[PDB]
Amino acid sequence: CTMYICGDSTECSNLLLQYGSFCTQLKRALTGIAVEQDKNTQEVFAQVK
Amino acid sequence: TKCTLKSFTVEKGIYQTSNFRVQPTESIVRFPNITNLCPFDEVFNATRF
Repeated sequence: CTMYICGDSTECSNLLLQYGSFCTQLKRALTGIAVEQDKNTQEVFAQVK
Repeated sequence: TKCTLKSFTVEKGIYQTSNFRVQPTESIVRFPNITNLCPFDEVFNATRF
């Protein structure tokens, strides 16, 4: 968000933290998807010790 | 890491925390050579508009 929502502007970033945790959730939600893709490949292929 | 995760004991693993952004060296202002004073100041000196 600090780069996408605001163009690395210290004035805009102050307004972004004013909105609370609408960007910690998206970072966390996308992180769950990222670790999920690496897990999905494990069951499909990593079946042999 | 223990700041963004909001605790004192972080578990083993990787954690996305922030981003690395360099900062500008100097400031550049580029304008056309022309700097002819503008004749709309003479409008202020006028009486009948």
